[PDB]
Amino acid sequence: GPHSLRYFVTAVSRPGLGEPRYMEVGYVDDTEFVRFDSDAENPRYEPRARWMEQEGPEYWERETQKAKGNEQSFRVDLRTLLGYYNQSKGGSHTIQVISGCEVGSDGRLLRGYQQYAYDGCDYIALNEDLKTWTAADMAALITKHKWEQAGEAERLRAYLEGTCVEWLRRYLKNGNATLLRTDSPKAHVTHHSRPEDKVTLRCWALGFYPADITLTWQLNGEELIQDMELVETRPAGDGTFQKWASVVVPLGKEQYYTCHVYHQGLPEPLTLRWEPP
Amino acid sequence: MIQRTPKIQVYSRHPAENGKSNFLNCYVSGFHPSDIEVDLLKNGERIEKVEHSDLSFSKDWSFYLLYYTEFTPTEKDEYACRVNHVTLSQPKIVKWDRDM
Amino acid sequence: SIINFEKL
Amino acid sequence: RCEKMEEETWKLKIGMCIQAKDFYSKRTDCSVHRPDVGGGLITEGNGYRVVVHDQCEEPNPFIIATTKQTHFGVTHSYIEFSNSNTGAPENIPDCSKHILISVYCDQEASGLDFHTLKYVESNYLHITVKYDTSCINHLGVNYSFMNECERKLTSIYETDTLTCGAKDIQTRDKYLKTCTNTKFDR
Repeated sequence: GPHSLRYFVTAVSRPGLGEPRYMEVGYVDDTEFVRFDSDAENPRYEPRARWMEQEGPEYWERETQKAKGNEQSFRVDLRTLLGYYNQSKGGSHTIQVISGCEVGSDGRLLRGYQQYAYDGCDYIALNEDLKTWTAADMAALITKHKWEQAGEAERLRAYLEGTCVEWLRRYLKNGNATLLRTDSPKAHVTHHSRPEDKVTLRCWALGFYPADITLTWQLNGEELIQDMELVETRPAGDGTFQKWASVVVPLGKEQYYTCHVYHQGLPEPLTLRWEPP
Repeated sequence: MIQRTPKIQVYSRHPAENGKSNFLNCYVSGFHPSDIEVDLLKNGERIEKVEHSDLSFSKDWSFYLLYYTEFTPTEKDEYACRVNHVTLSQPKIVKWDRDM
Repeated sequence: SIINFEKL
Repeated sequence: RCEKMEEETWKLKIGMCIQAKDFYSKRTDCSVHRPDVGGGLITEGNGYRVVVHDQCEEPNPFIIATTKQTHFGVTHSYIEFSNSNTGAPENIPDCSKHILISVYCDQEASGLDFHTLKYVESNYLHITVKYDTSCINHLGVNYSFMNECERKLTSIYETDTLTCGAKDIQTRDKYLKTCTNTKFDR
């Protein structure tokens, strides 16, 4: 299947409290493998995956220098946007950047990622053509005009098609054994008499990796989608995830309903019913 | 600019059987800006030692954190989670349900 | 390897 | 790049996910009316009735044209305000771009403890939401306002995460129902 390498940059200002907090978090697919944090005991690039320990000191020195270099650039950009918008210096503002590339099985570049965000609103973003920009507001037009006369779009396309892909290939082969590792969801169905003259069946799914999972309730071979209370997948804290589906069924009809657990770590989708001990 | 109220979930790492040791988690997500205050409550009182995950954000620019601590659940001990954000008029309290 | 960002 | 028509066709979509508190919201049909009382629209459905106004006093075309609603589980209620062609924001009066949305609860007896929060602040749109926190556990707002050209050139960027009780946004939009011009009953 397809894969991607994305870097999540955070830049939050703190007026009268010191220099802005700077963060760089890399993601091979959905897995965090590197992290840099200015507000830490020691501001250096730290591995987040045990398969990144293979890289030598030469690698962790380059990325650190690049991180500090980036932090200074964003420290300026935080002040620069105060001028574009004509805002006050007393307020704390946030810059967020998502940057990376998605490469398919064929090795072909599928997506070029480069989007900026100021205070949660979209600011500027590299289009699919990898040559033009989409400015989300009046102030971004200033940035856009600067990047046109500087040819930033062309310099950026080079990184996306070249550098970013080369490193994705390297990261993938350096940790493919662990990236493929999957934990099977351990499922069970609980029972509660919460509604009046009715009950509630809650199908659980615990200790699974990755977060990709599908839980459905069925009756007469048909899925209950609107009648299904589904909660967001959450972390258990140990590296795995949890999720459950609730459905309100009439009393005495518990056995007529079945839960289904779909996951890539399962040889066969799980089928569960309510069962009293 | 945009602002988003944090989505809160209070849950345990494992199915709660009275007596066995466990972890207590409080998952805050979908909030902006990043500045958020989260503390865990044992019997209405704040737990002194609460560790939190590192800060991150999703594709909608929304931040998400995980606050966790070690604990041992009983029968009459009620746990909860206290979350305050700039988007909240008054701090949010969410009771812990061992089967939720 | 992340990219060397350009100023706004 | 793209055609002349694409650069001039502007579309507006406002998504809003409302989660019930201390009660179960029931799935139902939705209604929509333009009250002669005040400029805007009122919608009844999914245990809530929602009023949407603008800062215009002079009779101007309301920036929202279509309303849709759906329901998932027993807590989530989603509403989608749409407009297939608003035209360029340059040609739209500023007052019509300041939106005030009030969310009241019909199903459960309200405690009348409101909270006003400004969710969106941009050059194109202003979204302020006032809602009763006695019957509402959480409220999220998604906002999208751009032309067909820019939408086509930034489709790789996915900013919508308001699943609102469904597995994904696609499933949410599948069960959407267009609100009609008729009274309510419950």
